Amino acid sequence: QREGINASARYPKNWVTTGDPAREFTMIQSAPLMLLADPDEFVSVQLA
Amino acid sequence: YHGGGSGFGGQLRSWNPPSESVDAALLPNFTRGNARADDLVRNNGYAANAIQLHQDHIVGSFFRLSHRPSWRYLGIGEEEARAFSREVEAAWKEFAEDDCCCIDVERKRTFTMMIREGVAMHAFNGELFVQATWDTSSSRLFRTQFRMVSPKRISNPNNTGDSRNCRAGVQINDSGAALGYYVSEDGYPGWMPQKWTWIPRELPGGRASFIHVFEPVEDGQTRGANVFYSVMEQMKMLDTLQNTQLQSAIVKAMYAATIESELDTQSAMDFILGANSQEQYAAAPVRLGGAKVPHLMPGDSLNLQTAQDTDNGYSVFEQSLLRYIAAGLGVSYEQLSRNYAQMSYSTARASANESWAYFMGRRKFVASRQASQMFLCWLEEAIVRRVVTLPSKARFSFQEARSAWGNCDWIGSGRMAIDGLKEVQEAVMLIEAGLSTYEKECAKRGDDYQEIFAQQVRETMERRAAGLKPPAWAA
Amino acid sequence: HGGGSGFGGQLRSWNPPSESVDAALLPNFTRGNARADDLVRNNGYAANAIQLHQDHIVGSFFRLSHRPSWRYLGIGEEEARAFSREVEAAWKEFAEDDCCCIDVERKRTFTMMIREGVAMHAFNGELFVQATWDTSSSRLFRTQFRMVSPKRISNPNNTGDSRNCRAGVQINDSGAALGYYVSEDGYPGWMPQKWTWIPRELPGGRASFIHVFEPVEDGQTRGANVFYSVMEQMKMLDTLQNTQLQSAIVKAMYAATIESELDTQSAMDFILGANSQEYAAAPVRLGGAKVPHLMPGDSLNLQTAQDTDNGYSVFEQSLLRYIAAGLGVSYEQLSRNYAQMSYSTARASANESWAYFMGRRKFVASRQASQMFLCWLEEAIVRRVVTLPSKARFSFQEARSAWGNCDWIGSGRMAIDGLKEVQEAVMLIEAGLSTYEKECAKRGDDYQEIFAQQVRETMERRAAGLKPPAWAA
Amino acid sequence: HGGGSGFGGQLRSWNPPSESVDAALLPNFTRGNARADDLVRNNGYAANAIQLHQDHIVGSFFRLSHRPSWRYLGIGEEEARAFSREVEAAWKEFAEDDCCCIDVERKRTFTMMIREGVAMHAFNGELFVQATWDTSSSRLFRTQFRMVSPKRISNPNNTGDSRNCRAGVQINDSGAALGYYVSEDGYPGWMPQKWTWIPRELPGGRASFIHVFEPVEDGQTRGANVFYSVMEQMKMLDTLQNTQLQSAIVKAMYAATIESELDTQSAMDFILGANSQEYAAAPVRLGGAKVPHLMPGDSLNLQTAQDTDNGYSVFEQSLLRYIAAGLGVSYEQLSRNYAQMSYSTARASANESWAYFMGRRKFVASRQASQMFLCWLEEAIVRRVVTLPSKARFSFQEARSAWGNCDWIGSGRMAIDGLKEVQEAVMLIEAGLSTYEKECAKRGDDYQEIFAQQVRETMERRAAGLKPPAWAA
Repeated sequence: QREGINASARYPKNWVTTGDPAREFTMIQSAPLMLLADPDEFVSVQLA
Repeated sequence: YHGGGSGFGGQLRSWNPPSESVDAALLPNFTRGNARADDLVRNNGYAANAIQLHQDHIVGSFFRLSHRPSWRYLGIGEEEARAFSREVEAAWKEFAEDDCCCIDVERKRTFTMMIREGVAMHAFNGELFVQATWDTSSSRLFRTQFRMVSPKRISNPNNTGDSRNCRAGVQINDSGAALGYYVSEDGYPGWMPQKWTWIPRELPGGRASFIHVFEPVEDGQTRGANVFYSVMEQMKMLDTLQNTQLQSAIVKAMYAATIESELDTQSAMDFILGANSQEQYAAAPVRLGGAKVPHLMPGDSLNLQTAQDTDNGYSVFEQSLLRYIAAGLGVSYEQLSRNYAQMSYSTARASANESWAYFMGRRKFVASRQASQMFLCWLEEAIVRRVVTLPSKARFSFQEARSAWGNCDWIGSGRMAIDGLKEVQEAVMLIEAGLSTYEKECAKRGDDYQEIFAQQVRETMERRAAGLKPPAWAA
Repeated sequence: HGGGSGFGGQLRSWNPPSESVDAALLPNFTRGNARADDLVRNNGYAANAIQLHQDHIVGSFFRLSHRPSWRYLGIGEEEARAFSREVEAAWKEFAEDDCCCIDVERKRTFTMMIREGVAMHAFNGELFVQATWDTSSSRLFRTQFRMVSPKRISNPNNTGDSRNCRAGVQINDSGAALGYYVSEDGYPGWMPQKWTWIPRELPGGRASFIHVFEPVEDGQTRGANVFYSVMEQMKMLDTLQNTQLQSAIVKAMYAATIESELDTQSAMDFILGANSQEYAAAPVRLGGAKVPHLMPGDSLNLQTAQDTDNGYSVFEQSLLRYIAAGLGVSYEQLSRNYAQMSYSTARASANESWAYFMGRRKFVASRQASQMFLCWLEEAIVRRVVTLPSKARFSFQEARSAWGNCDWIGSGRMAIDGLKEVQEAVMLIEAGLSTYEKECAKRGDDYQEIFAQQVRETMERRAAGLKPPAWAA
Repeated sequence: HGGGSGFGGQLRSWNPPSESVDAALLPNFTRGNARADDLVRNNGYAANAIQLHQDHIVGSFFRLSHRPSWRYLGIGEEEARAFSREVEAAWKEFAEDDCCCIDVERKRTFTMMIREGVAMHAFNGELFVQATWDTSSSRLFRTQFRMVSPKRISNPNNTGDSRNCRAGVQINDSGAALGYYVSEDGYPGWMPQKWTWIPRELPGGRASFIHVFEPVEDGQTRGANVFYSVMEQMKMLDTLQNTQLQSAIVKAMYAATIESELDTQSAMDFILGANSQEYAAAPVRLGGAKVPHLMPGDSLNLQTAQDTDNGYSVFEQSLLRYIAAGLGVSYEQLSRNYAQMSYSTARASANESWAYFMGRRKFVASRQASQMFLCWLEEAIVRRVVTLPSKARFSFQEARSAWGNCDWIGSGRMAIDGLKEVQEAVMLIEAGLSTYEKECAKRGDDYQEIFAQQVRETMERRAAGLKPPAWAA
């Protein structure tokens, strides 16, 4: 939010932690809610 | 130093700007900034005025080519170079401004339109892009057409993040030089997918596929920034100021008088104002007759509010802010604001000449560059089709001498005659003293010397044949 | 940073919905045109601005100059110029024809049509012209033209806009215009507004329909009027001036007040004089100065009113300058407030306005006039009323731009002084850095017929045997 | 005695420390440049200042004049001139290359290089350019220039500063720097930050790196931007204009006040028209005068507000004058203000500004251009594209300064009116005090190609048979 990239498909972030046991952490941030505008268009048939 | 440390008595103790590159400073909100710039240019009158001033002064109505290839560098005879320049200029003059208007794929712009649209896009966007491509249609002699593309289409594909090499859909190598661009298709209406496509900047053969022109400010910059960034808030808030001042003036003027009667509204109206005698809430409308001094009774009064000055310093404050925005935009305040009053001749000359110097610099650094790039791209196809005869004894071919063969300059609208007589006196005395040249003064006037000499000789011979009078150039 | 959030919040809530120019304009395209029409038809300043455009962009006349590329075509200069003279004579005798049948509407001439197009492109953003073949062959040329209002181009059956069909404009994938949809008149608004589809370019090489506008971004199918940047400001200006005038009317109309305890009729009779001997109330005569007497309790007090122009003039000044800046016309031209002005300042303002006007002229009027001229020239050459040189390397349909290459001459720049400018012109021609054609074109004529008429003048003078003019020997 | 304690104390506490400028600047070196960048990016005045700086120091064009010391080198004058013209031809055909190939980024030309460098030196104090030898065979030259912002050069890993490793600058004991620790690009802010050390000088005698700034005293390693004395007042003035605009906004917004015991909806209906009969309370139709009939106990108080500009214009005058003094630029060109000033006063202002600009040009742009020109010249010589004179007494490495002696020409002083200055130059030439190359340089041209072009022009005029120009016999 501070960098103003709140709207994005994917968000990478590599960030270090301070202190003597300093270490790096990697993160991918996403919020996917893929949908379809025509729910009834497709037809699914379970076979038997 | 002391100024940058903490501030006098604290003062700017909270001012800690995050020192970073312009990429980090601009890319995250680049789209928002460009959107605000587009909003300003579409709504605010001042922004449109400044854009039009840029359009009309950077290049103006016309933009003429002049090919001056490095004949000495290429080891070419001067007469052969002159012949080549003449034939290529003939081809360019019959091609670029064609009534076919098929210089663009959009089939609705001219070459001057190309230049001015590009310079405007750079002005209110920071950069300009033109796609120089090859069309398969053989109906035309030349199969090259252009299309300017707004910076909005150049974006990160699938609106993903950005990497070291990829920045808003721009591929840059280790040295940082850009090589390819992901351009998204237009999204009107917004109910169909926005699909990206990757395009290289140059063809494998050296033809520049995608011309990008902008003015970077620091090392590593990838996208140009519109000049309006520093003045966005000032413009927006001054627009709001003029709107609210209009509203306040409207209401304060509109409420003119009032009544303080103890009785009902309609009784007060028809015993203080009149009206009544209706035809068929809204109270009653009073016809505008004359005078009609009313009579009053104790406990009743009529008060005409005096309101106040509608422009109590608003004009001068707006004038100061207009000076501010003019300085920010780099154009003369008088030209921007149509405030051509109380100016001495020297003051007007100074403002005009400094603004014209700025405009000429912008012209040379944007329009000249873009025109040279597109002209050399066109000349590539021209010499591929051999519509122009290259000299036989050339020390170098075209592939190694793209710039040498494509060496050219441009002439837009000439130096506008502020007074005319003084300028023409200075020009003629320069010619007499031999300090200037016919080509130099014609270029400063927006002309060229070769064709003007040809026209003068033509008119000389025509009037000589007519037997009317020789002109002022004989023997 | 400046565009990020705003100092201390400020513009924290403003963020324009970034989309293409078509997405910004098309949704309210019709409403914008209607508002522009209302402003231009009911506002004095808008009418003044459009009149200024009409008089400056093209002026009262428009002369063609057809310069075919003889060198490009491999054509000798002699036959090139002879053919140019022939076609110029034909065009000049045909365009100003008193038949007025250059358009099937038969109410306009060539210059009038050019001015109509300029005006409607100025207050709408674009211009539409259709070229048609009149069935009647009585005229030598059976090609006529029709101006079309931009509102007459719209999506048939009120269908929504698509990828290729935007507001009655069918375009290719590349975005170039392919077809247009037009509707007949809708007056009175009770019968169907049917639709007709017209190809922009007939396959024969002729241009059936021409739509000229200045785009601001790629894919822009319809032009936008310059008014869009000044709509609300000029409407607010009109409202403010009107309400201020009404308020001044009221404040001046109420001047005096009389109060008394007894009957109003008697009070007015005994204070204002009145004509009681004859709600009509009591209108009074206007004779000489009069002084009444009043007992305590009554009082007649005049109202001091209020200054009717307390800064409203300065506010009008600022608003008018803003509107002029938005319109691109000079403030003095728009408002005719030519006060507190010096020679140099007026000259500079007129110069910049003239430069803008010349740019607009070249980009609108010259282009449309050249298009119309080449459309007429196609029919002319087809009907062989004129003949191309036999050595023509390329055919007319191949080199339409080359054959039909032409520029135009409009109204000249009328100087404030004239004396200085014409001294400059003569000094230019004597110094040789300019030429007769250039200066005559600047003033508003053509050196060719100027020289022909000079020959006529000297011939008449020598025939009369009075005095040779200053061009002889 | 003034510096001791002051009158009645006053400055009884103002005892700033006495230390080197490096000691007083380096700890906050980053903060100063950060604030300078903030101002230059989001301040109109700063952008105007930097644009004026670049456009006046350099302008549109920036050309070379190669004047080697043939007298010192013992070379014939004609051979020296031949070498100079050949190297000028090569340099001109190389510099204006359209591909921007002189830059590895391939997006800027030589004039753009100079302007960007001088601008970033202005708002940072210094400029950094490095030269690289690429392996690309597509061009005759393998040397390219790359810019480095002062942010990119700093102490690696933010290591503590030492006696010789100051801000990433490794300096010998004497006080001359020799190494730099540059940092890679900072975007995006997640990849590891890397450092690279570069010597300022290649062992072979070629300037691998160049850092140009003007020091203020001995021991200085980094420049100081021009904003170091003005930035606080600049930002304070920005805050003042913001808050004054807000105050004007709110004062204009609040105009009327309604007082009534009645419920607000009914009060609006009975006083301010309202449309309650048919959130944001209720919209008010803007119409006629609409005189109300407020009952006793009600008030319709119209707020007279307050004047928007109470001395703010004069305050901007004074503060802008102070900023102009701090920036070394004239207030007129700084603020686009040119009122109530005479011709002589304007000329004086332009004179002092131009003198300052010429000094700055010589001491920054000329030095940088000479450095990069000799860096290109050494590559050209080793590439043998140009042949050295046989009679060369000294080698190229020895006479590098002597071989590479050259000066530069930028945009000329476009004075107030033109006519007076050009006639005074002409009479200077008549009197023999000035010289042709001097005045053509001051105008921005070079007498050599001026004479060549005039010879060409008179040859063309002789061929066309119209008139010999003002140079014959």
